Amino acid sequence: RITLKESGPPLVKPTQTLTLTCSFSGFSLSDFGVGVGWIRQPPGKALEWLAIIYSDDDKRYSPSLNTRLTITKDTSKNQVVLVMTRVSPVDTATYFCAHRRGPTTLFGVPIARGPVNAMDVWGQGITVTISSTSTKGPSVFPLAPTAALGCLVKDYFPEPVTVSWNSGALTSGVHTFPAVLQSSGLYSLSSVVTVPSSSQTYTCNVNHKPSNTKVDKRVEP
Amino acid sequence: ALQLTQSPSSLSASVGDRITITCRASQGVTSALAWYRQKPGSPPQLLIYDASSLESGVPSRFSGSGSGTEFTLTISTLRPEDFATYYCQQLHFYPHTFGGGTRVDVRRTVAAPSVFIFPPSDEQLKSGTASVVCLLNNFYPREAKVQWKVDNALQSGNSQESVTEQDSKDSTYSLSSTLTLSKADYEKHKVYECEVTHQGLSSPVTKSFNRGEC
Amino acid sequence: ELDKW
Repeated sequence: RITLKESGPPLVKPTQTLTLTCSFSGFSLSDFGVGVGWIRQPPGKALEWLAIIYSDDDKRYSPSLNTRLTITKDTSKNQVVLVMTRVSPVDTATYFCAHRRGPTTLFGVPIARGPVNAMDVWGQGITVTISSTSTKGPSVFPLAPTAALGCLVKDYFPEPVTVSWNSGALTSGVHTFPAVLQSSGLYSLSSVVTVPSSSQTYTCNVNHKPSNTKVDKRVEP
Repeated sequence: ALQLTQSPSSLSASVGDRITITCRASQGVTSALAWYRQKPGSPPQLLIYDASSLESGVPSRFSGSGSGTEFTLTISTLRPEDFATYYCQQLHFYPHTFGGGTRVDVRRTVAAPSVFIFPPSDEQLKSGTASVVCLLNNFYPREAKVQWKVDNALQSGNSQESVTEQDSKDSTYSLSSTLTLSKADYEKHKVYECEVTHQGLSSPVTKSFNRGEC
Repeated sequence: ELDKW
């Protein structure tokens, strides 16, 4: 069985260097034609190919990222490393490393080359965020007027943050939206709940453990 | 570089359906093409390699065909685990291009979004910032457009969106859009508008308020 | 540029 796993820092500040490590097992980078590639995925976006390195130390990079990437391998400790110099928030993404099969070899020979046409095994992936920002608790604001309603959980860092309504009793009609990383390097998120304009009190239970920021927020029209 | 356009971007389907996704290259990529399925939270999983070769372990309901510039992925009988996003990858040229992806969600009846506009709290305004939030609740399909207008001026570059994951019970999506201005700026206008365009709406619905009007 | 294989 083949496995790959990404390791590195979850946070990096702009202008800094990001060093990602891909530790694998089940194959060697001394094995014929084998390659290990890196692919990232910004939150909510498509896959973007970054680079690949093969057992013969052959290297290829993304043309648009070339000046900032360096890929390398340590055959002895099954590790492929990716160095990304001077990052910006756009570099924020999930980074995957993946295995690429080499050609099928029969005794001496390569009878088959179709298996190289894919990255057959991927690692879980590592999430990296780029912010010059420091740990910070959110400011909770009310969102007031079937009727809608909610809390604006704003300017916190880093992820994540928990949002509950009425200490967990209210769950139906709730929508806690995924957070957006603001140009400020802080996250902002909203949790809303729809109900029968007839009604019952509504309170947001907001908790951002990193900052130890805990907030209860009653919301009325 | 080389262009990998997927069709369609989003696809509505139900269990048991036969679906096909296509990946189109700007230049021939021979048979050097791979298809992957990605479930939220997980990494892409190889389904097809070399345009048609079925990867070991992958269910026979997955099938790939085509060569050159036209490639198709076929899932003969959709199972629950196929509600995911699919990607194609080209490995004939460097860089090894990936397509934009094809989201496959649970099909349901069309449902227009309940729109709601929230003005900024005075509590926030005191801090020097004004966030206007627009909410598009339980709609379908997942494809919606939100256009902010301030005193009829079109807003651009000052809003961020966020969509929920299809509801496991509703099969609907919900969208949050936040228009952010400075307090000074916010107080220089009166009509804050959220225009919503969506398939379940004959024409765009607009929700607004007049800053002030008490 | 062409792929390795």
